[PDB]
Amino acid sequence: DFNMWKNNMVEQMQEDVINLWDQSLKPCVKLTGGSVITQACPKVSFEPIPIHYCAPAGFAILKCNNKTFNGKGQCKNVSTVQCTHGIRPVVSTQLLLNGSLAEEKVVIRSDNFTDNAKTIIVQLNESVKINCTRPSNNIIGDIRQAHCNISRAQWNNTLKQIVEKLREQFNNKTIVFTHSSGGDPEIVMHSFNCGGEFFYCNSTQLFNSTWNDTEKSSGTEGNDTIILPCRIKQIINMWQEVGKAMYAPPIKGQIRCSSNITGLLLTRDGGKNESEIEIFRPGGGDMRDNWRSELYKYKVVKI
Amino acid sequence: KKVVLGKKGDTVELTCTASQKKSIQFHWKNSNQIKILGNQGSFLTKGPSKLNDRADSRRSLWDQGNFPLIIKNLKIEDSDTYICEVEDQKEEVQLLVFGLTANSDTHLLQGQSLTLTLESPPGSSPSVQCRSPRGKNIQGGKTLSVSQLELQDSGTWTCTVLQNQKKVEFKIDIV
Amino acid sequence: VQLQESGPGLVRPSETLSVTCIVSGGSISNYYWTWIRQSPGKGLEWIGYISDRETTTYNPSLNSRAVISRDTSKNQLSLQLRSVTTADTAIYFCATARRGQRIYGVVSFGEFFYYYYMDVWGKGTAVTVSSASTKGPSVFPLAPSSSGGTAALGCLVKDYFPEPVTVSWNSGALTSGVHTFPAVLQSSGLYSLSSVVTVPSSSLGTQTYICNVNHKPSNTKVDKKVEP
Amino acid sequence: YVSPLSVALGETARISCGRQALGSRAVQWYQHKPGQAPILLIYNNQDRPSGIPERFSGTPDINFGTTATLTISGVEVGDEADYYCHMWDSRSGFSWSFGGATRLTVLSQPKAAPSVTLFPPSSEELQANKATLVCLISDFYPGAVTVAWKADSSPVKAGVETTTPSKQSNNKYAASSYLSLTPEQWKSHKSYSCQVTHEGSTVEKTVAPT
Ligand SMILES: *[C@@H]1O[C@H](CO)[C@@H](O[C@@H]2O[C@H](CO)[C@@H](O[C@@H]3O[C@H](CO[C@H]4O[C@H](CO[C@H]5O[C@H](CO)[C@@H](O)[C@H](O)[C@@H]5O[C@H]5O[C@H](CO)[C@@H](O)[C@H](O)[C@@H]5O)[C@@H](O)[C@H](O[C@H]5O[C@H](CO)[C@@H](O)[C@H](O)[C@@H]5O)[C@@H]4O)[C@@H](O)[C@H](O[C@H]4O[C@H](CO)[C@@H](O)[C@H](O)[C@@H]4O[C@H]4O[C@H](CO)[C@@H](O)[C@H](O)[C@@H]4O[C@H]4O[C@H](CO)[C@@H](O)[C@H](O)[C@@H]4O)[C@@H]3O)[C@H](O)[C@H]2NC(C)=O)[C@H](O)[C@H]1NC(C)=O
Ligand SMILES: *[C@@H]1O[C@H](CO)[C@@H](O)[C@H](O)[C@H]1NC(C)=O
Ligand SMILES: *[C@@H]1O[C@H](CO)[C@@H](O)[C@H](O)[C@H]1NC(C)=O
Ligand SMILES: *[C@@H]1O[C@H](CO)[C@@H](O)[C@H](O)[C@H]1NC(C)=O
Ligand SMILES: *[C@@H]1O[C@H](CO)[C@@H](O)[C@H](O)[C@H]1NC(C)=O
Ligand SMILES: *[C@@H]1O[C@H](CO)[C@@H](O)[C@H](O)[C@H]1NC(C)=O
Ligand SMILES: *[C@@H]1O[C@H](CO)[C@@H](O)[C@H](O)[C@H]1NC(C)=O
Ligand SMILES: *[C@@H]1O[C@H](CO)[C@@H](O)[C@H](O)[C@H]1NC(C)=O
Ligand SMILES: *[C@@H]1O[C@H](CO)[C@@H](O)[C@H](O)[C@H]1NC(C)=O
Ligand SMILES: [Cl-]
Repeated sequence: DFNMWKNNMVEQMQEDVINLWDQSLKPCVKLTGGSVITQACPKVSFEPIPIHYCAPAGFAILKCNNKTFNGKGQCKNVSTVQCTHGIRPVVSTQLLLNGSLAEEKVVIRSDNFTDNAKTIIVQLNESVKINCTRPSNNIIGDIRQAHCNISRAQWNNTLKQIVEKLREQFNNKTIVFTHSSGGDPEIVMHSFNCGGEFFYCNSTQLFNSTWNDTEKSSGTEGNDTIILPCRIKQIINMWQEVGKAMYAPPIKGQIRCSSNITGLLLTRDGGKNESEIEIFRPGGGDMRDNWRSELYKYKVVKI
Repeated sequence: KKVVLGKKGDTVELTCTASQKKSIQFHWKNSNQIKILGNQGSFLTKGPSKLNDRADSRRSLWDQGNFPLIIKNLKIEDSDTYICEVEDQKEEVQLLVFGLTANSDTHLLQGQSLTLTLESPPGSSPSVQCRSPRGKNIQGGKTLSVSQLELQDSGTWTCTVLQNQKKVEFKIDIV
Repeated sequence: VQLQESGPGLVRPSETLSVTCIVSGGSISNYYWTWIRQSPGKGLEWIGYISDRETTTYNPSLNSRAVISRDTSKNQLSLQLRSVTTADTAIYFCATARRGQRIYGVVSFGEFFYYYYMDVWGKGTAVTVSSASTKGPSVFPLAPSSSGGTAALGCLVKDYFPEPVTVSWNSGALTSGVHTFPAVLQSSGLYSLSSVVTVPSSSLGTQTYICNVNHKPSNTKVDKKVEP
Repeated sequence: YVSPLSVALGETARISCGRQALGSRAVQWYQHKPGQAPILLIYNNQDRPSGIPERFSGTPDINFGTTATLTISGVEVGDEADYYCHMWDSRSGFSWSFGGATRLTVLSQPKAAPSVTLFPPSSEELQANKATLVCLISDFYPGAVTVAWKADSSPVKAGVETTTPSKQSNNKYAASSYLSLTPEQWKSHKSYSCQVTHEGSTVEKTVAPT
């Protein structure tokens, strides 16, 4: 009886990344109680190393092997290994980055599809490249806009797959992708970490379409290369605990990072407005969902 | 079954509390299952409701399992039944918003007549009682009038709108 | 494409200057065009420029005393300069302007800038702000002497204001070697130059040499002949 | 304005653009020989128009903070001119000023003795009650020539006007002296000599009435 949504490895994982972000990325100031904690912050470059969840002897993790597994069902084929695979825990708000690709067909997962307030996690057939940079050293010399590049073609193909898998679960109703309704800048925008810089990037370009079928769609046409504009912050809202925190700038120079997009975090509006249409927006912020996306194929039992 | 009244243009805090005294996922929806506002992680999400730019919370309390929905500058259309799904329990509140405007010339010359009207939400069956400066009463189911206006009635009127055995007060300055 | 300017050479002190440029080869409607002067003791000053789509842009320095225009039919550029003064005395050049773009970043984000360079220029026209009387030259001939086999003859253009005078030989036939001279300024305040050419003495008598003196500010034209 | 630079003939000259560049740039170099029209030497940063030798060279804007500099390798005598650097970068805005011009002087060319021609008062001229003589100095370097009129072995007392040597299309100096007389005065003497002197070395030329 697997259950990715009530897994306990995911909470341990979470605590692991929090502790990894202490030491690795120390904030000058946290504001909470207010407690107003201060701590020396040396400029640093951050890149998450992989983590493994380990089973204490006398306990074990079972690894499900269903190439397509929803995450909340009896698992037919089951294995028993000592430690989970290596998982590099990117903390990212809207798009899952560097996560393992789904075997065979695209997979979408919810604890409850029907509760519009439960998050849908998306795992991809194949990965989409995203490239982000903040060129202008920091204003000396050229004024350049920090930005992200995605392929319109590959994004369109990925959307086409996501639509086929969503339409299955939603009775074939036309499905619409739109931007975040409201929220903190972190979740309104594709927020991520590249070279110790805290990027906020505008994904609306990513989610401006109407799909009636897996063909016959609206708003998807455009230039070959999608260019998301970004802002870069240092006083940010914390993901680890409810508060604000100020970080250090990084070791100087151009930040350039290319990340596979292996997953999405969508929520649908729903509610009794009908219209025979479903609206999906990007979401995230509970990083547990990010770990879930990797640990759906694992569970701990006593021996 | 909670019933909270609210004056138009006022602010209300619809309370919600958890068994645990730590922060966890909570969602405020309205009757039509439209997501009003929630939390993902330590982050505030705002759903696509009508309340969007007036809804907010108080995240400083989240840490002790307290997830209030705050609606500012109230409107009659905001009258609804709001639910706070947290920890797999469904707290229900019903918010009723009333206005009581005088829409007066600001110069009721003697013998002129009010001029007092009530704005009310669908379903509500509000009773209004208006008390004059002197102590004179006027009763109105949906509207209020003074048959003749005398110099004694001038001053600050105290109106009580009753609804579901709960009350609310509008004061109006008249001349 | 080729450019040739012209102007009054003299301009009175309150009046308005006007100079012009005639283009050849290409059409004036296909090119950005620009005026640039060069006052004495001052460096090259950029007056302003007019585009292909006939919009204009002037240098802040000239206090908007400047009108650059395009006459498509006559195929000419003109520049007028209002309210002129002694500091407006200079050699006015018109020139092709070419708009390059120096792209340093993402073009959608407007991460680039336009610059302008001047490849093709005019010979240029000299203008002097002055109240002074304009005046044409009287040229006399300088007859060859009778070393071998070459002998040298020429013209003497005396008392012409203001500079410059142009001397050609046998229309434009004799190019080499004609050596026209820097003019001289007399106590009278009028210029007087001379123009010689070395050439075979075995060509004397038979081959007839005429010089052509052009003094555009006058506008005097004059040919004379040189005989032994 | 007009900062002066001097180079050895045959050696290399390096003129640095007088204005630093704030961010990415496009520098133009114009050569200007007063009296003549300017000439575009370098556009873009290091690109050359046709007709411009490979010996003129700009400095490409490839790395940060590199100084814009025109280089003239193997200067020739016809490289003497004012050099303007028209800076354009991404940080300042529209460039409206060419800026100060570097004035190149080529040291030091080979010596050249003057080439003298003298001319007796012409016919028409003489007829019109005015007699002027035309001493024509030419093809010399350095451009410093002293001119004195012989006046039949007695130095002339008046009527001399000499130009100051101005350079020519052949990169050597030319000058001009005019003795001016009344026709009576011309005939009143047998000979007339103008002597020009260049590096303490005199050349004399004479003419007489006929
Ligand atoms: C996310 O996605 C975004 C969308 O894709 C993406 O945006 C891109 O970002 C990059 C940077 O991150 C930008 O890159 C730069 O690109 C500039 C533009 O490049 C194009 O255009 C130029 C010029 O084209 C005109 O001129 C040439 C030259 O004669 C002509 O041949 C052309 O016909 C053309 O002229 C016509 O059009 C003109 C309009 O521009 C008209 O004015 C004209 O009248 C004509 O109609 C081309 O040269 C480029 O092609 C060359 O490079 C491309 C790739 O860029 C190659 O594919 C191609 O084969 C060629 O090799 C291209 O077409 C560049 O100008 C710019 O780089 C310069 O500046 C930087 C810093 O300032 C220097 O580091 C660099 O060295 C360059 O400077 C050199 O060149 C300039 C100009 O020549 C000189 O002034 C300078 O001195 C220096 O010269 C030296 O090097 C030269 C060549 O390197 C050499 O020639 C000289 O001899 C000398 O050695 C830089 O490359 C890019 O613009 C964005 N693109 C868009 C469309 O948005 C973003 O990057 C992505 N980021 C992520 C997420 O990863
Ligand atoms: C990105 O995906 C490719 C497969 O397309 C893989 O080779 C590469 O290792 C991935 N990068 C990371 C950082 O996981
Ligand atoms: C899905 O969500 C709806 C929300 O009201 C709920 O009725 C239903 O029980 C949920 N499904 C489950 C818990 O399996
Ligand atoms: C992103 O960068 C990678 C690695 O440089 C490259 O292979 C890919 O083509 C890029 N994708 C874009 C620019 O959309
Ligand atoms: C996605 O964009 C590509 C590239 O512009 C375009 O050719 C394609 O039609 C789009 N995909 C759709 C409409 O499914
Ligand atoms: C970015 O998002 C804003 C709203 O935050 C939206 O209006 C705009 O269209 C978006 N721009 C791009 C390039 O996605
Ligand atoms: C979304 O599509 C509309 C046209 O349907 C377009 O005008 C708008 O700019 C698009 N949004 C983005 C972010 O490109
Ligand atoms: C994913 O890994 C790539 C390649 O190792 C790296 O450039 C990038 O920073 C990672 N993505 C993140 C941290 O979002
Ligand atoms: C689409 O391309 C055009 C030029 O082809 C450009 O002006 C525009 O900014 C591009 N749009 C986006 C959203 O990148
Ligand atoms: Cl770049």
